[PDB]
Amino acid sequence: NRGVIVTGGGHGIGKQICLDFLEAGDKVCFIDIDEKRSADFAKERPNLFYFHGDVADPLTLKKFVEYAMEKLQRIDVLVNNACRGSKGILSSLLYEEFDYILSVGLKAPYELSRLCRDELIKNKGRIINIASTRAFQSEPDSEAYASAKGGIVALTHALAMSLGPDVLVNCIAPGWINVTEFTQEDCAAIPAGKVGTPKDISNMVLFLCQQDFITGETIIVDGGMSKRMIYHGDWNWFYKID
Amino acid sequence: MNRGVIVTGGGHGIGKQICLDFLEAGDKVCFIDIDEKRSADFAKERPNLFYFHGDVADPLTLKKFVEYAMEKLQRIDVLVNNACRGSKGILSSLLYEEFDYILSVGLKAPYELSRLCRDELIKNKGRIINIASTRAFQSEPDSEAYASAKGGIVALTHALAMSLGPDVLVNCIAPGWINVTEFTQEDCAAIPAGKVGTPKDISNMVLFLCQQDFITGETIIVDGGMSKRMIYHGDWNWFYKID
Amino acid sequence: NRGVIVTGGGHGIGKQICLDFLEAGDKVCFIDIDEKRSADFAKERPNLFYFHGDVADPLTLKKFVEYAMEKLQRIDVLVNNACRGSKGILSSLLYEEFDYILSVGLKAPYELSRLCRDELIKNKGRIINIASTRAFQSEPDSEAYASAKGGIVALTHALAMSLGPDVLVNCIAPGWINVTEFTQEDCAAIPAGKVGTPKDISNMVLFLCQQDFITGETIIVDGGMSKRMIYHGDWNWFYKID
Amino acid sequence: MNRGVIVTGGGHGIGKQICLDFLEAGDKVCFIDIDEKRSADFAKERPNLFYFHGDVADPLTLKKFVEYAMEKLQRIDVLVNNACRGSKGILSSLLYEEFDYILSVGLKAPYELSRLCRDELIKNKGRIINIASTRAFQSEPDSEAYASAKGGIVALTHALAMSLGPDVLVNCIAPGWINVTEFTQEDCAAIPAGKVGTPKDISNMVLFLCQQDFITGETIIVDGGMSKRMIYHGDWNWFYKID
Ligand code: NA
Ligand code: NA
Ligand code: NA
Ligand code: NA
Repeated sequence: NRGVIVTGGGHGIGKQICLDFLEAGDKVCFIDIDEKRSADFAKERPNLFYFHGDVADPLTLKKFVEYAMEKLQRIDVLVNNACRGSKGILSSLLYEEFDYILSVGLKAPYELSRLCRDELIKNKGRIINIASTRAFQSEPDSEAYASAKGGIVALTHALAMSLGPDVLVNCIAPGWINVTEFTQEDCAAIPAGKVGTPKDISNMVLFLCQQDFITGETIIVDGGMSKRMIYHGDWNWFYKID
Repeated sequence: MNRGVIVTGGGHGIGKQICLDFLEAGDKVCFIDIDEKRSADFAKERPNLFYFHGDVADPLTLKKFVEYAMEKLQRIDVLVNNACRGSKGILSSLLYEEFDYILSVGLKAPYELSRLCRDELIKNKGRIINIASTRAFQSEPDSEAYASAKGGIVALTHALAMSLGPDVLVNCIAPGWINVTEFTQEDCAAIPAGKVGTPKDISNMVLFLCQQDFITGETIIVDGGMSKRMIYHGDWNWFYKID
Repeated sequence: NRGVIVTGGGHGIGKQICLDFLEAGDKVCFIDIDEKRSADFAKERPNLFYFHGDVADPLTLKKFVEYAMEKLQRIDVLVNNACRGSKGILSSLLYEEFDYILSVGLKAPYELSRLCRDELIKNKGRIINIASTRAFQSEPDSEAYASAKGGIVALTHALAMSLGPDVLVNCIAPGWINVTEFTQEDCAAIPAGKVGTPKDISNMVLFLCQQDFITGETIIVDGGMSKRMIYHGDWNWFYKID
Repeated sequence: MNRGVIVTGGGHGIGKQICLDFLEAGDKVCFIDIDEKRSADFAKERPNLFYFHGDVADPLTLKKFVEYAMEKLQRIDVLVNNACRGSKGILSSLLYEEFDYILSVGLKAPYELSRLCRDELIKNKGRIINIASTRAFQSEPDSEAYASAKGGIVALTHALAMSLGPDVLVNCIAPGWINVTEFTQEDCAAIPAGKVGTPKDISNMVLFLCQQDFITGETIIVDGGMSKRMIYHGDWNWFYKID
């Protein structure tokens, strides 16, 4: 019986989150940059509404929220999900492209939260932000993605402290989620022994929305990878110089 | 049967609710607890709930408990390490032996029960859930013993996860203020979520984690947002008073 | 003997960092938005050069780096410091103003690092980012500041992983630093029993620049405040409903 | 005299270098260490350096050590808790008593020495520095005992800081790979900072922290960036090999 808005809803983790809310009995409105896949996803699913647009554009965010209000009539849950990867300093990623990554991954979650503020407060709703374990550890050439994801982890506790007790706000930080065959080493290198699936994330989204004593938190869902201490030559790991 | 579940501190509070939740889920549960009367009462006329009276501080008792559990459950799928005992610390000049006792119940017992159950949990592709506290990460004065045990169990969690993966997944929940026994308007309002926690908040998370297969090594804070609230005297409704 | 560039150098923490590097024997070029105070700071200090401009503007960042290269002839250390506070969601801080806070506090550190990349690599230099304990805990209405500071903490490890081993990159997260009389309660509430000073931060900046086995790290310098567990009615703390 | 400094594990490695650094700073240093020969040699013909032979695992020994230190130093200004002993864990089925012994040296000793020195440190407005490990925060397999002790000492750090502030400030350093005894090209390149750590990297941080007055309760990672490197098999030069 909830109205749920989801960003990045036409594929991967976002798609599975939309499906899981539909299955829970909710109505879902999602925004996504790819019209074809998104229209198809929504087709012949009467409680699933698609809005085509780029979350990088603030005016689009306002029109998206207006559209969702027209279709859902109420907003109980906002899920901020933005998958776009990027390069960084080793690629000399230009200022404008770094900024764009921030627009999609950090400005949009703020602005959608701001647009939906009163409605979520009134409905005693929930905000769920999807980050990444890249907020906390880095591979080389990841500056833009790292910056957006670190920012959304902090934004999560900021929003939680602003909007509590009426709105609870939490973050999930996925590791490697298959959104598209893997080698034996690919799977065995992860402590949990498998690659993640969008359902591992969506199960956590739905669970967190039903809790009432968790707010401000970021939960890591990465099969234990970030907790594995790795030194060259020890416990099956090796570094190669090119 | 479904799962065989062992729980420490099962006769009261959080441990009691975790036991009940696993029973409702269809499992068989064996718990250890230091208080015979309350625990025997809890298990009475509940055929899938078995009580073992003992102190987890004693390693011989831990071995006897696991043996008892295997007799009653015939399999062990989930181990829940829960130890509530609070203590004092350096301002109270808490003695060495008393500090050690808190470590025995809060840190040694979870390790030893994991070790005793190792092969069984691996065989059954089971789960270990450790209950810590937000006191692992921030402190009030005179909390050294509790802090040390809880910080230890948070680290033990990722150690066990790295040792026992992929067959056993191991995670930790760090509760804040959970009501285990009337609160003022300020009591509830001071917590960002605006309520005091309940044992169901924790047990719900235990049962959920046991069903996940891509979370291991993690500690999840369940404290109504309290640890995330920045607090400075005189700002945003908080004030410090000098005695 | 180092060339050091510092942002926000005309006041507060930035000012003290500039002074400490001058005292260490270095040449320092700083950017700052307030011409009068900054020109005065640089006056009759021949190894201290001031560049007036807004770090929010990428073209200004390029001209600043060009100016510093002309005056210093080499860049060994980059210190990213941006003090500007802001409101947040409870004030309904507009998208553009949230973005501006990100420009100064997150885009600028990236872009200056990018502009200085080759020079810092060549000189085996150091980047020091100044964040805040607000990256990790929040008061209400802090979304913009939280987002920028969380982003810079993550940017720190991203840059460290990209630029190691040649450039080491670390972050300091100050708590309450006096940059402008306090009550007995003000001071006693902080576990260390005092309010911080810009020298507490600058001492850490200079120390970190001399280390060679610390990279990617954020060090909290807040007198222990973030580590104090606080519940209403316990250990001398009290919450008041208005 | 200047400061009176007590250091555990002072006869070798990191502890040895910390002792030397305090001596060079003009202080008097008393250390305890389990190896009599190497420690007596270290103290020989260094009048401001005093050695006490003993096992920090023994609480009676800890009390005797502090008494000895007060006799030789006449004041205690700085306590440095350092304990290097590695151990095995659950995959080795490390027994209860051996797990406990690691806790005794790594977690109980720092608490008890802080307690024994409490009034003296408060009077002198002193410092406690705890040496942990990045193994408090991430794990390799079979590390349960070391992880538990190091996680415990990181939490103990903020507990002591909250108890003893504002008079005593208390901080922790978490070293990564420190050479305490020839490395391959891959050994050094795998670390983001491109070198193996040295005991001076740690001692420099100890002496620096003792001089700060607005840092307390904190753990600083000194590991060349290793814990911050995200590593996935097959990407960015790292590979996992199945036995
Ligand atoms: Na539809
Ligand atoms: Na029964
Ligand atoms: Na000048
Ligand atoms: Na001597």
